[PDB]
Amino acid sequence: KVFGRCELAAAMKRHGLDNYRGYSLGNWVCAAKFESNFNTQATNRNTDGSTDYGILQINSRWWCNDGRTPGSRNLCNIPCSALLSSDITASVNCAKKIVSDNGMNAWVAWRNRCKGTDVQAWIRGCR
Amino acid sequence: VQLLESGGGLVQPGGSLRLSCAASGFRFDAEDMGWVRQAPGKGLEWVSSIYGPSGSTYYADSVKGRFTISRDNSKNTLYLQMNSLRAEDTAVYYCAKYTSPPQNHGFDYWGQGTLVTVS
Repeated sequence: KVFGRCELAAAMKRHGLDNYRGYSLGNWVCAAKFESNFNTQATNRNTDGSTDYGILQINSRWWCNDGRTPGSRNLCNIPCSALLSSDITASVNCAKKIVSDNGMNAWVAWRNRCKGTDVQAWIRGCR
Repeated sequence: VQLLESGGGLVQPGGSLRLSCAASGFRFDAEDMGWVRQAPGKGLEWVSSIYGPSGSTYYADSVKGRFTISRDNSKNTLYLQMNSLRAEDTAVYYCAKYTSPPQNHGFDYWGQGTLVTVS
């Protein structure tokens, strides 16, 4: 499922992400453009053996368990398979654990392509 | 922060090579690091990781038992001992680490890579 931009913004507002830990809603939406290109099914194998999964590319070394990862700490008590749903709740709840740990610097696409920029642009035009 | 790979070159099938990575600008003794490789024209594959003060090592299923990863913490150098090199191992091999764990994307910082050709 490829979310639309306002669609995703609005699924995010309904799940409590707006200004969560101070990060305005544009940050979360921008994070998903660059991590997953809005794709709930996105999976990338990483250079360290881990894999990221879903809309907010949640990492299988630290946060989700996938069975094939070295140093798996599974600090969201969740299978990576559960984060690949349309219906973004699983991914949002783990995103709240992560952001509460380094802030959104956990998301490399956010650090590199969203942080310090006009992030609300990503929700500008949505109701 | 510098990661300078060395010791890649031509080797015949069945042979061996040891890759070295000179690390500076950070506390080597502890940092998680690893080797990643890019074959032509595949994506970037993980090869091996060594984590923490523990030194707990790990390896891809394509290289278990053949390659050995090691820190020489007296010269702040990371070693990959490659044995029984086989055509499919031709790649650029890079030394990688994380810029700010815990993070996604795996290793986001890497050296220049050294070329290994098994023919």
